Amino acid sequence: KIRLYQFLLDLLRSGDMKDSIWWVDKDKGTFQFSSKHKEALAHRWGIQKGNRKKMTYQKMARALRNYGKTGEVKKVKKKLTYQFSGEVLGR
DNA sequence: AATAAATGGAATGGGG
DNA sequence: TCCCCATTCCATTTAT
Repeated sequence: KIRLYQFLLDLLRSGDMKDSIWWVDKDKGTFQFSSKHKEALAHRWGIQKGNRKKMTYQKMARALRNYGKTGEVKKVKKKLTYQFSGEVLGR
């Protein structure tokens, strides 16, 4: 099964949900979600995973928070903005 | 207040 | 057994 950070990186690479997520500074790996259109992206994550309940942005962001310590994704001090690690970006 | 976002502990569920 | 990689639930705090 695909990991959440890889799902998000793949979306950014494909441009399939450009109104829900975008690079802010792609060289640094910073990206941001749409305030108004993030829920459609969260729904897609839950469906891809086959989860029991409907996925929400809040639950997706709760999973993103768990990457902070291991480092794959960190929260940036702007709203709805995160940053991939260099290791994630290279792979 | 209404609306949104953030913080994050804890219980529960996946697939080895 | 017990870690992986989340998902789900819930209470609380901050937004300037």
